[PDB]
Order: sequence, then C-alpha cells, then structure tokens
Amino acid sequence: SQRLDILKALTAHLEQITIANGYAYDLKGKVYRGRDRFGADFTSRLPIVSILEAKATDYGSFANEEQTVRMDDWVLLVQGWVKDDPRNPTDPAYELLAEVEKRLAMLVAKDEQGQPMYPALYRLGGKIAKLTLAQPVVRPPEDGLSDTAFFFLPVRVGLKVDIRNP
Amino acid sequence: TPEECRAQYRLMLKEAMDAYHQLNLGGSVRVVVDQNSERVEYTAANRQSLWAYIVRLQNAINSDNPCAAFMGLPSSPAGFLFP
Amino acid sequence: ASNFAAIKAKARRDVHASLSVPARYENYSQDVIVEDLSVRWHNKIAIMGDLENGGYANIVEGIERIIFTREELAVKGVVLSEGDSIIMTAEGYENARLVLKTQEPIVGPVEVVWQVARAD
Repeated sequence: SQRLDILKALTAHLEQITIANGYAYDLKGKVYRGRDRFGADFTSRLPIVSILEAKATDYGSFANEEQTVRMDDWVLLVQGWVKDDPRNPTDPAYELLAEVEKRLAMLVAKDEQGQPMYPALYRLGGKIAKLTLAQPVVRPPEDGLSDTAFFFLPVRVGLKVDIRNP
Repeated sequence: TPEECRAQYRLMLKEAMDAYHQLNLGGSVRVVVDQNSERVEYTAANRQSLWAYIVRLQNAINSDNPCAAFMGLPSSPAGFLFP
Repeated sequence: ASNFAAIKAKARRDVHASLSVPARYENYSQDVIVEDLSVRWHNKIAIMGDLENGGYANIVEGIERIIFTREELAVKGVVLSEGDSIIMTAEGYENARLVLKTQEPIVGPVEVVWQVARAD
C-alpha cells in the first residue's frame, strides 16, 4: 500500500534518531505504530515515539472528474514519551520534540538557495508532497499524574492518491 | 534421609513458632484483601493444635529418625514397671 | 514496618493456586513453546470498533487481561513480550489464543498482569 509504505518510511526515518547519528536520543527500534496503548513493556524503555493516524475521514482535493486522483491531507499524530525531571517536569520532552522536528524537516528542508539539503530523504523519495508540522504541545496529562513527559505533534502528510493504485 | 528431614522440620518449626507468636499476640491473619479487590480468608489457627504441632516437630528434630518420630505411626501403649 | 508485604504475597499466591488455569506460551515467532503455565484469565464483554460515533459497525470483543506469577515465568524461562500468545489448554476453553498487547505496571510482590486480545 501507498499509505503503509509512507508510514514505514517515516518510521525508519525516525528510527535513525540515534546517538551514533548525532542526536542526543536513541529511538532505534522504538518508533512504534498502530498502538493505542503503551504499558510497562514500553514505558520501561523510554524515549518512545508513536505515530498514529487522526480519526478524521477527510475528503481530498480531486484532480479530475471521475474523482480518482486526489491530494490527501493525511494527518499523523506523532507523540512521544520520555522520563521527566520531577523539578522540571516537562523540559525533556522539548528536546526530544526538537530532535524529531529536526529529523522530519530533512524531508522538505531546502537550503538557502532552494535546493534540497538531503535529496535522497527529500519527500521520502517522491512518496509525499508536503509535510506540515503543527505547533507542538508539551503538557502534563490533563488528569492523572506522571513522571513521563508527553509531547504531541500533528503532522499533515500531503500525498497524491490514485485509487487505481492506492 | 534423616538430616534432610530434620532440616525440613527445623524450617517448619521456625514458621510454626512465628505463627504461634503472632497468634497469641493477635497478629495471625484470617482475612486479607488487596487494593486489587482480591480476597483470601483462612481457616483460623488454633493455639492447642499449633502447640501440639510444634511439639511434634521439636520431638522429631530431637529424635534420631525424624521422619518416623513425626508421625509416631507404630505407636504402642505405655506399660508400667512396679517396684 | 509491618509484615503485610509477605501477607499480601501469600494471599496472591493462594489466590493463584486456587483460581489459576493451565496455559501454553507460544512466542510471536513460534520458535519457543512453554506448556503447563498457570494463568488467570479475566474477560469482560465489550462492543467496540466504531470510529468516533460515525455510525460504523461495532464488533464484539473482550476487555481482558491475564494474570501471571512472576516466579513461574522466571522458573520456566518465559520472557513475555508484545505479540506473544497465550493458549488456554484447559478443557472447555476452546484453546483460546490470547495475544499479549501491553503490560500493566507491576504493583505488588507476586503477580504481573498483561492486557491481551482474543485472536483465536
């Protein structure tokens, strides 16, 4: 599938946030997906990033009548957990969020002269057209209490979908 | 084997004397409930029977063949010798 | 302070020894198998699967979790992981296969509780 290949590519792209690659956090094997619930088997191994999809069934912008080709606005709910500092309850999440944003930007980040900085990453290899990172949210859980820091980062992936080869 | 059984009974005696202590003090558990909402009720310990069990154990430990002296199975009635 | 930590342990141990049922551990890769495990299976009926309230069809599935003794898992060499399967070999449980999804935080001395999913 198209959507699944894109998701796997984002995952393997974030699974390269590693200390051997020049990042302060090690996410190899820990960019999880399709889990709505993360327990002690996971939380005992932070930091962890999880990419779920938004529960909204939007309608794309169609290129043709017969409504076969469209530009999707596929929203992905990137979120992550890292054990906090009890006296600075949410500072760690800003740093992981920064690493994740910096990694994701590699896909669209042009240099100052309009050329791609990382051409092989750029748009995951033509799989995606756009990557609109939302203003991220770092908060404690609204009810409940935790020494685990939460960051919430919606990502709108733009991609051409032809339902003849979806 | 005699001494392996003797050590068995020594550990059992440790547990039983601790239980007798807690029992006379009123710290012998008859009900337990956890915040898991799971419950366990126990048959109440009896001081006479527990003391008697302690005596069986101590006697077996004192004996050369504990595993036999514990059960006392081949009992026989006490006779008397007269002056 | 008190001996309650041991009382609680013995209580949970007796609860398991009384209410447990045999099971078989089959790992995700099915490379290793461990039979005659003792687990407690907690199942509550649930009707789930409709996005928001869009009017989609629900399916009937359980809200279910499996209690293990940690001593037994260590004894038998069982490293429970996501995706691993628990088969209920007891007669009349239809060899229900339960896929471990995520673990509940260990509170207490004897048992570990995994949230699972019926798969058959």
